[PDB]
Amino acid sequence: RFLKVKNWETDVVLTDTLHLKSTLETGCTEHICMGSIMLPTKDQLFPLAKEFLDQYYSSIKRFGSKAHMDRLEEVNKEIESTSTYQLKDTELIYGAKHAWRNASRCVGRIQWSKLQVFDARDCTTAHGMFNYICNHVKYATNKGNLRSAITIFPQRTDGKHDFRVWNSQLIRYAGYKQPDGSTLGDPANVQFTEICIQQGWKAPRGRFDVLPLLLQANGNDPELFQIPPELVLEVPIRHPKFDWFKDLGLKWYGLPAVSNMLLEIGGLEFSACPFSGWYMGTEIGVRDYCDNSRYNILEEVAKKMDLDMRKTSSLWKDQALVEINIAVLYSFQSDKVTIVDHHSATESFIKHMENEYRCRGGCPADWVWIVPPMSGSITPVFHQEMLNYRLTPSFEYQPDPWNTHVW
Amino acid sequence: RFLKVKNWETDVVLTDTLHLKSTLETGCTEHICMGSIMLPVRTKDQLFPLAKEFLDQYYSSIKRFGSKAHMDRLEEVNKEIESTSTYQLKDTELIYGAKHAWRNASRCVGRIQWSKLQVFDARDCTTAHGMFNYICNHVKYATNKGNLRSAITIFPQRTDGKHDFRVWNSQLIRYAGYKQPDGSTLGDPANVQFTEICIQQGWKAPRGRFDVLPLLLQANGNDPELFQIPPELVLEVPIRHPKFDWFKDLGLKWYGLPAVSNMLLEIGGLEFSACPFSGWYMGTEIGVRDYCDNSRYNILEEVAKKMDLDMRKTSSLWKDQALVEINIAVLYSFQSDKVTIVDHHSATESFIKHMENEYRCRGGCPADWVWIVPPMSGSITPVFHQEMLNYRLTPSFEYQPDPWNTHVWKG
Ligand code: HEM
Ligand code: HEM
Ligand SMILES: CNCCN(C)c1cc(CCc2cc(C)cc(N)n2)cc(C(F)(F)F)c1
Ligand SMILES: CNCCN(C)c1cc(CCc2cc(C)cc(N)n2)cc(C(F)(F)F)c1
Ligand SMILES: C[C@H](O)[C@H](O)[C@H]1CNc2nc(N)[nH]c(=O)c2N1
Ligand SMILES: C[C@H](O)[C@H](O)[C@H]1CNc2nc(N)[nH]c(=O)c2N1
Ligand SMILES: [Zn+2]
Repeated sequence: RFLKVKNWETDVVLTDTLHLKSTLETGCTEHICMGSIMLPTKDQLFPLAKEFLDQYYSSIKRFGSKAHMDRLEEVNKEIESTSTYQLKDTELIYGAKHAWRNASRCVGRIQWSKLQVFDARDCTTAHGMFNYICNHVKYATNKGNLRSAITIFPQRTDGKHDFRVWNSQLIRYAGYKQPDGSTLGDPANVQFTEICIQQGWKAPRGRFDVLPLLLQANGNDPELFQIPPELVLEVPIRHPKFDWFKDLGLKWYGLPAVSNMLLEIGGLEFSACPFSGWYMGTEIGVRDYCDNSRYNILEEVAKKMDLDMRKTSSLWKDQALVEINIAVLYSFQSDKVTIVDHHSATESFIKHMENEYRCRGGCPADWVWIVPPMSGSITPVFHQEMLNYRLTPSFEYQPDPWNTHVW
Repeated sequence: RFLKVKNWETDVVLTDTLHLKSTLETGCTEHICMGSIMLPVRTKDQLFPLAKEFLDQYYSSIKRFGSKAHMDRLEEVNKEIESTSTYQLKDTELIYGAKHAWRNASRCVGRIQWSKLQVFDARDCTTAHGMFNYICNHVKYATNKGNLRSAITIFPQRTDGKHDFRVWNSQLIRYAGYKQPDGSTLGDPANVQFTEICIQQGWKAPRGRFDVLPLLLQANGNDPELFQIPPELVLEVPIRHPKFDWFKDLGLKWYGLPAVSNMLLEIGGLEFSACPFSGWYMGTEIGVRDYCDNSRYNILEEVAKKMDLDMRKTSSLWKDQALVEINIAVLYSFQSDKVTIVDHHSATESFIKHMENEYRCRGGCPADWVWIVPPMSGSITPVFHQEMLNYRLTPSFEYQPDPWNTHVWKG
């Protein structure tokens, strides 16, 4: 019940004691591993609050203090009376940083303690939400010197007054279905893009149109807003060798900002909690650009390189894949926008893992997600055994709002 | 209970019922996933149900379930167990068993070929010399002058655990590794420990970068003995690159026949501790792992220099760039010499089809994503996008500890 993890490249062995604090379930059993599956009350509430306050008060070296006991007491009385409770600013911030710290699929967690937390719990309207989000975007972007941030909207009450950001990311490109039968723009956002139009957006039907925000406040119907274009930092994609690369017409945005997840702290649920950091190059160049059900540009790039696309064994796809990822990195660096390559990032994560094992007794990690989608085994994380388990506070997936929303 | 897997590229959803027949444990719990962990004397008591399950499967496959032939076989095995404490498999059961272990191997991307396996019954073997002869024949047969054929050779099953047949090599053909006094390694760093044993056992090492290791063979629980595979039986491929003429000058070659020889084959509760098996390589095994792992030949740097890449910042992706050209070279060299090999695109695409077919005809296909996804270019292969379910079925191939750690030396 004390578990070891081995790195098969360095022979370093770490002992995991942290998993014994695990609460939630994995989806795996003694008889079946689901490691590759993408998505596997006042009475309920109090022990959750308690579990959280215990780790909060432990973290500040005041476990079993009067102040600790006083807070447990106060929170308990508030639950019994109000059916919920409110987090102190200090607890809110601790919770957000620790939700990030606990995200087993995140390779960038060495940065976890340096998260700018924006308390947006006083927000009451979609306009308010828009304002808070423009401020987030501007702060995180910081003229290209990106800073990690989260903005936290009011917590769920009865599930009928939910705050939700309908976009999956604050900043994404639209996708439309052409009469051609093909797809224009980002195919992953076809359904969302339609909903924008079904709600009144006038799409300029381009290939790289920054989607508008669809914001839902206090359970009400969601509203449309356009992010000030001057706040959306974008990078034209060129190659340091291939002069022709720029004619491909590619560009991407600098700010990865996940906005559809659910933040859980002390049993309290934050359904609207957009957060952002900075890209690892492969996210854009391997997944966004080369995935078959995304921008899927491998073939066109291959042709421009005049590769032998006759047989798979010429590895023409692999060759182009590398150059495309060279270009992304080169373009962001040239425009001074923060980005990290997959080698630096995974090397960072190995140190973080080391630090966590040493200072916390473990680091929950999902190998399937941590190993980059290119060049896997030449990155050190590939040779690193990882233990995956669920800790709270946490970021959780939640259903898309349209399949839920009672208009 | 039914289970759903989704391919996130095609939205093809499949339904697993086969996991219901799963016996062994995974290492995972409701509270922990051990999916990325590499590695997470039987009595009559446990033996007959295992025998019975196997014979029930076999007779179902041949459409003779509940036949007099089926029932008589069960009773025969029952008697043989309770009288002799074990039992012998018919030739037909051994063949079926071996094919199904391969079929059940959740880490093997090459399973589309599982029904075409040449099974060599070496259960009449008694000595290490006999083992060598069988293994020579396996190599000659499987190699087939470059037109590779899958094969497995099966030596006598375990009895009391004190008379085990074992092949001490991890693979039948592998290069020596020698640790030097300065700390550097000559040849394959993965094989240093085994090379040392061989040398200690009396092997005269040539001490080059690509020395084929001798076989170290243990029969009937006796001390192991050394044998040199006839070099004419060892097919090798000099590695060159289709565009880079300096590549040949790196001095690289590799052997054509991948033959795992340290695993344990379990069939109907019987344990076959010596069961070398062989197929043909997927290109990345050599070009990505064998050549480019930091803990193996580790040639990325030398290749990158000769290519004149910007090696100062990793963000030049010089490592990535060199890796591709190396893997291009391996594929080119093998094809040019007409030695069977498959690229990772071709292999993973075939596996997806195999998998889908397995869900339809069998109710599932246990698969270890972590191992199935190739070590370069992950998401441009279709397996990356495929949800998989991992579970353990018998017959199976199992890990066993290295013999030198358990062997009782006779002297
Ligand atoms: C600052 C630099 C950061 C880097 C380099 C980074 C990198 C990554 C990458 C590559 C993934 C895999 C996601 C995918 O492939 O779609 C991921 C997942 C994730 N990250 Fe991070 N991230 C960063 C910041 C953050 C921050 C600031 C938070 C929260 C405050 C966060 C929380 C998460 C969560 C919850 C996931 C899982 C998302 C999912 O399951 O879809 N990350 N990260
Ligand atoms: C015919 C072409 C074949 C191909 C292309 C192939 C491919 C592979 C690859 C790439 C691996 C991962 C190896 C590694 O990364 O260390 C693997 C694993 C495995 N294969 Fe196959 N294989 C083939 C044939 C076979 C045969 C004939 C058998 C048995 C009869 C077999 C049984 C297994 C087993 C048990 C593993 C797991 C090994 C381990 O866990 O270390 N394969 N296969
Ligand atoms: C269910 N929400 C997650 C799914 N989404 C919308 C998502 C999200 C990302 C970004 C993940 C991420 C998040 C952050 C904060 C930083 C960073 N570098 N990367 C990339 C991508 C992808 F794969 F690049 F397309 C998709
Ligand atoms: C502990 N079990 C054996 C581990 N060994 C010695 C082994 C073996 C292989 C060969 C795997 C394989 C086996 C077969 C039958 C076909 C094929 N294409 N590849 C590759 C590799 C590796 F890792 F790719 F180099 C290692
Ligand atoms: C089916 C499989 O789980 C799916 O393709 C996963 C694999 N690993 C991943 N890893 C990351 N970082 N991001 C992803 O979207 C995925 N997708
Ligand atoms: C720790 C991790 O499980 C280990 O590096 C695994 C990853 N996946 C693999 N996949 C294959 N095919 N072969 C391997 O040796 C490994 N090694
Ligand atoms: Zn698992």
